[PDB]
Amino acid sequence: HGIKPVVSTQLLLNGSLAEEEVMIRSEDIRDNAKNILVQFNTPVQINCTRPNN
Amino acid sequence: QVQLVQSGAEVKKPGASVKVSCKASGYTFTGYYMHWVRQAPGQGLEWMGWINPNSGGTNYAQKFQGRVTMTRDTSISTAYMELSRLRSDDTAVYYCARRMRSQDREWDFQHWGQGTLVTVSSASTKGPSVFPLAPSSSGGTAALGCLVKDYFPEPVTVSWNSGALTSGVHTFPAVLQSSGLYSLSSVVTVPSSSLGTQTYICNVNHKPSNTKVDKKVEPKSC
Amino acid sequence: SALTQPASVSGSPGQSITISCTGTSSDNYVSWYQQHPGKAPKLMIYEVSNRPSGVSNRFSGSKSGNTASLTISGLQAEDEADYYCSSYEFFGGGTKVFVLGQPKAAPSVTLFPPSSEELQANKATLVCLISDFYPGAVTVAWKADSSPVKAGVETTTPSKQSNNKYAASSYLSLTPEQWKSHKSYSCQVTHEGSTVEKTVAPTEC
Ligand SMILES: *[C@@H]1O[C@H](CO)[C@@H](O[C@@H]2O[C@H](CO)[C@@H](O)[C@H](O)[C@H]2NC(C)=O)[C@H](O)[C@H]1NC(C)=O
Repeated sequence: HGIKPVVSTQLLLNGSLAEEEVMIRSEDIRDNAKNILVQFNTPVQINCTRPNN
Repeated sequence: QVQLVQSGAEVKKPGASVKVSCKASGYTFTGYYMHWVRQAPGQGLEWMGWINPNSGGTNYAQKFQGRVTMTRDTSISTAYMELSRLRSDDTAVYYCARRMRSQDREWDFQHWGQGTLVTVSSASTKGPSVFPLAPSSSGGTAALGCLVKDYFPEPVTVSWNSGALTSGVHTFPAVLQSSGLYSLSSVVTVPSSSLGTQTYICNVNHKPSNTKVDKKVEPKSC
Repeated sequence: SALTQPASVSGSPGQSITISCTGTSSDNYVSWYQQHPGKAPKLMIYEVSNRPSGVSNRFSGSKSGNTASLTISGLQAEDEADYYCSSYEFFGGGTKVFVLGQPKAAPSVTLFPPSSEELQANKATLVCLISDFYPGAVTVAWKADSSPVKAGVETTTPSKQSNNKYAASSYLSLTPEQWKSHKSYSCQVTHEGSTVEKTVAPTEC
């Protein structure tokens, strides 16, 4: 599908939402060294501006 | 030929902070996380946290959450471990470990450093308070000794009869106290038939305090 | 410290040995380290059974339910170190390997009272000297007189003697008001399961 290569950190922006409930995917949930990928079902809005002209 | 070189031994006062170095060589420094595991003297290993040399992101344990700060220098391939506000229990040997090259990653420490010994010692130079250990009445051959009590700093040399009595002499290692002072005990096994006609004196020498003391061990009353 | 390791495991040069590691839950990997005194631990077994290059095939690992075990067949004189089992970030209590003396013996305990000149000051220290025992595995307990006391006790980890045996020394700090109170005391030295006790009484003449 249409995958937008959005280079981000911490927050995943403009990504594909999960259907039904939110999903918690991890290679090893009992492992702290492996990152925890979270996928929302309802998108949250964030407005960023650079007021400097 | 993975080479891990840490810093030398450090000595800090309780409440200060110390930064521990860990130089890596023989592999790609920015491809492997760097862990930190300490071991209290006479105790077991304890994992503190891993640091990713790539981005610098760490993972401090909840026990040290808010005290340790792990940084790295990718130019020189050296990881750092700084512990703030040192307590009495922070005396330990601190290692920096690395994962296996093969077999997935992160939790099978194949490579370790030689270890860095940091210690918290709060004490002033104090002379020992030597006390005799009178024998009881088997012997045939009674046992008597001396108690080198409350002294700092080590080491103290204990001889019997100014060197004339060597057997059987057994000077035990000292024990560390909460006040920083040390305490040990030397004991000599001697025939009880000599009690009353032979002399037994323990020669305690404390060079850091310039205190030379000799205690007489008389057979206790009755 | 969710991983339980026995403090001492027994084995003879030539025969096999087994170190058990009991950890809760069953969904992980177990690793084993060998730490000689003065040196850093050494990865001996990873992922339950696999073994990194190049440690001898005499080391092997196993896991059944909530219990992982490390087996060393054909013990030598160089297999003398501390063994720890690992699970993710947690570690075990450690395991000491005792080889063979052969001389199997119990500790010779000598107990001393606080000196009379120490009682002139407001201090009191008990000297419980433990000599030539083997192997180096001793747990010291103090009763007052029979009620166990664990306050103010300083126990020594066994150190090797000149005759390849071990020695220890436990102390119990007291005050003159506490020293002249009870009628007796004890320094129960438990070694290899057997307890060697020496009587001490403040009834000074
Ligand atoms: C981004 O947020 C917008 C907010 O409107 C969502 O956009 C709508 O999604 C529905 C679902 O197909 C469409 O019918 C609308 O035309 C969309 N509107 C716009 C302006 O795009 C969108 O779902 C969100 N996208 C992501 C990836 O979170």
